[PDB]
Amino acid sequence: VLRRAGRFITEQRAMGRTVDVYTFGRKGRDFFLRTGFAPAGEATRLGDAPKLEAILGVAISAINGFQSGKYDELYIIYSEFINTLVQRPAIKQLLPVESPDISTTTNVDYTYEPGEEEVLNSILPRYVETQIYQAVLESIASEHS
Amino acid sequence: EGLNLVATALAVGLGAIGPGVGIGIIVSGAVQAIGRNPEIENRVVTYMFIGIAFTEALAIFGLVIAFLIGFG
Amino acid sequence: EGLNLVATALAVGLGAIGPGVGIGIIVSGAVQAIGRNPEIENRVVTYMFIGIAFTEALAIFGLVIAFLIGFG
Amino acid sequence: EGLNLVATALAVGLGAIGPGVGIGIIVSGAVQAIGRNPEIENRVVTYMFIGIAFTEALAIFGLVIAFLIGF
Amino acid sequence: EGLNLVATALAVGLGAIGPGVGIGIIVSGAVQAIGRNPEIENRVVTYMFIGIAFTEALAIFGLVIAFLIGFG
Amino acid sequence: EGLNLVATALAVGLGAIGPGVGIGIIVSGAVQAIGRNPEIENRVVTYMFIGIAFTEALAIFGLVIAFLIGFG
Amino acid sequence: EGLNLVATALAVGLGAIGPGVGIGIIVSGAVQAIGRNPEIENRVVTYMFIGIAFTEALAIFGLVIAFLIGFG
Amino acid sequence: EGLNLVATALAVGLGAIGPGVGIGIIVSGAVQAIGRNPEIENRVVTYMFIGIAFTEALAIFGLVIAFLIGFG
Amino acid sequence: EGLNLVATALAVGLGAIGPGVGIGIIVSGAVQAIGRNPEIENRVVTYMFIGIAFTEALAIFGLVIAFLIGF
Amino acid sequence: EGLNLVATALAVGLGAIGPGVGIGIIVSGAVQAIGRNPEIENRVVTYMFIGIAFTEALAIFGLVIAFLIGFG
Amino acid sequence: EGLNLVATALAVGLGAIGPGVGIGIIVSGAVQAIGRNPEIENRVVTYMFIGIAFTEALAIFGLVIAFLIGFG
Amino acid sequence: HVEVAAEVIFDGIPGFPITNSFVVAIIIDIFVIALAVAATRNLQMVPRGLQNVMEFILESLYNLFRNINAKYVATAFPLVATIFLFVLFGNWFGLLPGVGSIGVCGKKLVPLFRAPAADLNFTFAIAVISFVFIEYWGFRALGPGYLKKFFNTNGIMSFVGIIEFISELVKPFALAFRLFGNIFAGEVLLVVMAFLVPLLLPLPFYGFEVFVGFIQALIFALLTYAFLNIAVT
Amino acid sequence: HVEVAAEVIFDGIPGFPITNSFVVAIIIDIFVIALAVAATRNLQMVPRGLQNVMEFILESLYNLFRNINAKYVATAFPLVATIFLFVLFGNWFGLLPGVGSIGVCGKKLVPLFRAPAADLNFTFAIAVISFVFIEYWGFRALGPGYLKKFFNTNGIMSFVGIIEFISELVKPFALAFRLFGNIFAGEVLLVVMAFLVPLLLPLPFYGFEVFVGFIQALIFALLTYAFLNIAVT
Amino acid sequence: PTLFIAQLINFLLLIFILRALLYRPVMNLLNERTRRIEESVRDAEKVR
Amino acid sequence: GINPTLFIAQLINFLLLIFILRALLYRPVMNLLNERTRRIEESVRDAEKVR
Amino acid sequence: PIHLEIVTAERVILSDDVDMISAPTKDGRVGILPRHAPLMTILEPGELDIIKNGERTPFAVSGGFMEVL
Repeated sequence: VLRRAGRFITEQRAMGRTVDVYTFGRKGRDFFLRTGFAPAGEATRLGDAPKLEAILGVAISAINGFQSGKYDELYIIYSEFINTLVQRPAIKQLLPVESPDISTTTNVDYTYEPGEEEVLNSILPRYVETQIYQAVLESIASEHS
Repeated sequence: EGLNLVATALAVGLGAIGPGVGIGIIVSGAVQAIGRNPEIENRVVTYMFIGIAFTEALAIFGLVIAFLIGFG
Repeated sequence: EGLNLVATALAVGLGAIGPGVGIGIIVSGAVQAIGRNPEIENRVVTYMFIGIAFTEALAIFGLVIAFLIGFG
Repeated sequence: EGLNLVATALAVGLGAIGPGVGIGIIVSGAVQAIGRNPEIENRVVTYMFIGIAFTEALAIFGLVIAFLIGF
Repeated sequence: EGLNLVATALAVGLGAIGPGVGIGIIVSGAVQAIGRNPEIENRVVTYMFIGIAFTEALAIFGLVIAFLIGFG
Repeated sequence: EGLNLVATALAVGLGAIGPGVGIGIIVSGAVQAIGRNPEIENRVVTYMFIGIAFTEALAIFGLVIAFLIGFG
Repeated sequence: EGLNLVATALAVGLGAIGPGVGIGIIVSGAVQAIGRNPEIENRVVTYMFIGIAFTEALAIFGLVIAFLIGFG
Repeated sequence: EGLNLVATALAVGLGAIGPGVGIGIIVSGAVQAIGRNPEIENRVVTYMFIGIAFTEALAIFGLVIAFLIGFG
Repeated sequence: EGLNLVATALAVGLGAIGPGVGIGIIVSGAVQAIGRNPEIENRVVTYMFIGIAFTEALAIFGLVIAFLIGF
Repeated sequence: EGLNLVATALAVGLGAIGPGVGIGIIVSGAVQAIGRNPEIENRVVTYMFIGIAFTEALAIFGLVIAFLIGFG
Repeated sequence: EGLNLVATALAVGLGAIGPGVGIGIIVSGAVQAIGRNPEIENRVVTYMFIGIAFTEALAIFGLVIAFLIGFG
Repeated sequence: HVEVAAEVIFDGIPGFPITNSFVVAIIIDIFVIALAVAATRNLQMVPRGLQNVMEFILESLYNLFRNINAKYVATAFPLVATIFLFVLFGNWFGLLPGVGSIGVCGKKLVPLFRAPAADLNFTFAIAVISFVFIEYWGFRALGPGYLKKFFNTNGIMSFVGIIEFISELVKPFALAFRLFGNIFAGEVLLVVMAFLVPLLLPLPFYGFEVFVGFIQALIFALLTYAFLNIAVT
Repeated sequence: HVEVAAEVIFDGIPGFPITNSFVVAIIIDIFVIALAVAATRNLQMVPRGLQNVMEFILESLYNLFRNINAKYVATAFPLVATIFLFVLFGNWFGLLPGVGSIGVCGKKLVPLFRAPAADLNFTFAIAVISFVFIEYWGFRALGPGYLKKFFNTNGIMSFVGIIEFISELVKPFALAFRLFGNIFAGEVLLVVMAFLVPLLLPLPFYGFEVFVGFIQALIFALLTYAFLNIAVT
Repeated sequence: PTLFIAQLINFLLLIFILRALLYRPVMNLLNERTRRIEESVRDAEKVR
Repeated sequence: GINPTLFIAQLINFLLLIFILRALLYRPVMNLLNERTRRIEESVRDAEKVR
Repeated sequence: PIHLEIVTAERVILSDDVDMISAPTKDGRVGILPRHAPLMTILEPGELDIIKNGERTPFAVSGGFMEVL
């Protein structure tokens, strides 16, 4: 993952985009401190079965940067669990996406009570936290394997 | 004299200004409800029609009086 | 002097437009609840008709006077 | 001249303009609230009939005065 | 003394104040439903016009009696 | 002449239209606020009834004129 | 005694109140639909004018009487 | 001749249908605004009574004119 | 007599009742639509103006009678 | 005759119907607006009193004409 | 006989009830939109003021007739 | 156009004979019978042609009635459903070419050239049957019935009950006036179109007369069923 | 006994008689001038006293006009700020007793009268000053201008273009009528309420009348800037 | 005339009722207004 | 009671009213507002120069 | 008789069938019945109630969403 994250920064800096890093776990936190990219926000000492409240300390900061314009894009690097024997690193895009493929998109017109914009402005922060939480839990399973 | 001429005209003209709005509110209320919940259009229209044609009962009362005032 | 002709027309005419909007508002309000919660139909509809009956009351007083004045 | 006959009609015909709409707005108002919140029927109904009684009081007042005009 | 003249004008004028507002509510309500979703649009188009047809039913009653009150 | 009698009607008919709609709009708004926020049911009712009194005060203003004019 | 002169003005005055609000509501309803769903714009704007045509039909009916009363 | 007799009814009557409906909307708007969020309760109340102050001033303006007709 | 003066006032008076309400509703709907979706603003205004004029088309018709009645 | 006393009563009654309802819509719109967005209360209220003064302007125009009737 | 005094009140009284609520809906419609989106305030307020002037122009027309009939 | 009297005399020589409305209803019955012998006689298992037309009406009417109330198989609505075609038949012939100008050969009357309920005779008769069924549904089919009306309002509020009884009684009268008023106005609208100075211009009322009649025919039927359903429970 | 009139002269100047509107139009101006120099007399960086309150008033209005338009507040400020200050104190001056009692020199004509804005000549004069300030900057900013009144139909109907031109001349009339009427209403309310039970009854109306007088003062300046902003654009 | 005393008794009561209702809030607003500016210039002098 | 002779008199008078107040109060208050805003921005740069 | 599923980011709480739900939506408390119209709301800190054959189970909810098919 550090090779994947380390090489991923190369293209981003090659295209001219400044890069910032947020680390989960002490292994990632220490590697970037030695290299020089001091992490903006880190979350260590996560148990084998963490709750989503634990990752809010980092997920909130990452999203608040996107809203303020500090970060124009957000990514996550996690160890995908392909099999109990192979755990390839994986890269995922966090920026909210249009209808993921198609999921009941048809014959749907929810009467959004607080407002269509109000629901969207409140469900996106929760959706990205779920993606981060899903990646963290998947990485924990891949770590033990 | 034209007082019975104007009484016939006043009964229908003035008496059909509330039901005219009342019918409008029912259709807008029913149609918007169907758009939100299309699966129940069979139920609201059963009540949309016994609402409009029931509101028409008040306006037709003007015609009944007006016709009596006109000829009768 | 057909002034008493106008008295009948005014009673049926004016009395029919207050409830006329009022009846239409009830049905529109009732239909929206049906569209929102279809399974509570038997409760609002029961309350829909009793409210309409009150408007019908205030309406038929105008009509009955249009007949008492119409027939002396 | 028969102008007494108009005076009876105006008291009732104009007397039903206001509360005729008044009944409608509360019945729609309470039913919409009931449809949204079915459990709140306990206190919605009580205040719904207070409004009808208050509005119809004006309507009865039209009939009351009309009876004095009539007789 | 020309009192029949104002009777023809009064019926037309008061016959349009009511249904004129009602159609405005009907079209606005149904257009709003169409803007919510265009799939059910074909259903409410028929529902627009049946409401307008009933609203124009009161509208022409003033016009019907206007011909009756002036030329009759 | 009988304009002594018409003013009694106009003092009761007119001047009750405002409160007639005024009561209904206040009472409906309070009821709908109960459904949204039942916790503040008591707080808003204190403002329900004072609003009733304010618009009712005009009804008695019409009533006192009707009662004064009948008694001279 | 030019009472027919009043009928000419009264027909325009009362006949334009209904459409005067009817077109008002239709345009307001259509515009609000455009803002939420501008993709269905072309469909509703046609129906916005269809409703305007029905409402303005009564307004023209007043002008038909207005010219009829003034000129024979 | 009771023209001044009936003029009193018109002033208090027609002057009580404007502000009568007007303050009905004032309380309904505020009672629903309190329902959404009671944290602005103190600030809403001030403007709710300011609106009553302007509207009921008009009702008093009608009221004083009615008293003037009675005396001069 | 002076009965034409009543017709002078009735045309402008009753004529302005309808459009007076109608103009208010049109702009209010447009302003809400602009507020919710500012990028359709240039288009809805054209729809507002092509309809808001239809409302005063009757009001001008009242004013046309309001001067025809005078002379 | 006593038409001058009636005319001044019509100038205050009529003309206080629109502004009476007009102010009610003004405050209710602003009161609900600040409830949803308390941060712009000091900014949107300035528009409240512009609208209130506009509506009150037409109501007062009835009063000055009303006094121009009793005093010429 | 004092009939021209009545026409003066009707010119202003009737000419104010229409636009009296029209500008009432203008500001209320605007202030609601300001609360939803304060950013787009700077140009809708321009549409608020043109609409008010585009509405109050009809109201002043009634006041112009009041003075036109008041002094020939 | 031609002077018309709400009366029912027309050119009936016999005495209490067929009038314009009284003879049009009989002719409308033959038109329904003629259609029945052509569009409701030749049929098979597969619904096509004659069978398809009758099936659409019967299936739609049963579904609408069942959705409202189907507790009583026999109802005035099925009779009104048959009366729906009678109203449409009279309305359809009302706008026929030269049908409204009948009696063109002291202008003669227009017998058998009117609507089925152009007079109060047909409208009052239909409402009486509908009112009887509504009373039968509550007072005879629903046990005691007539809770709000009659005298079974002991458990109801003191302020309520008088309005409910009066409103229930006036329901049959309103339905009678709705059918009579719409039909009488439709005939006057057609006559007004002829009296109009415009030439070769169809009136909007005439163009929508069938739509007005078709909607009114089902409106009376649905209201009768709904009022019966309201009284039932 | 009330005897309230639209206008009054009370002369005051020989050769050419002058309306007594100038009598209070000067005392308010003297009050405005005398109070203004008091604020200008003290130039402390820490405001306190009558200089502080006038500092607060000017910036509060300055903030209001900047919100409407931040590029024209300075140019139009002298007109509107004088408008707000001059008519406010005149309307508040009507609260002071002596409006309908002074005049003895019987000679019941009041020299003090009521307020500067209670006379049509003053309000029309102020409005035309307000009016002429609008299109002058509308023309100066937009050169030849008339893009909107052009009725070029570019984005608007052909009929549109005439109407707002009609209301262009309405505002100078509307501005005068609105201020005169709402103070003439305050005129009689100060008077007719004293006629009917003056014990504690006119007390609530004074608070309303001083409130509306301040509001009419505030809007009238506000409208001129608001009309300037739309005219410029 | 008697009108002068009629307005005088109510006017003094009017100023009295605003004195007991408005005098405190306006001074509180003004005092904070002059307190904010005085510390703002004092803070600048401290920076100078 | 609208006399064009005295109407211009109030037209002339009020025009004089805005000019005298402009040269007496508005410019001094505007100048005080500008310098206060300038001085608070000067303190911002002074605080910036301190660090 | 509607398939109610109180799903939390940690674990699924309920998946049974329920008569009525006293949902505390942000705009206002709303009840839900087996054939409720399509809906999508936002919850606020409060108490959420479930009616199961007359039995009320007050699950306190500090926030969340709701999709009512």
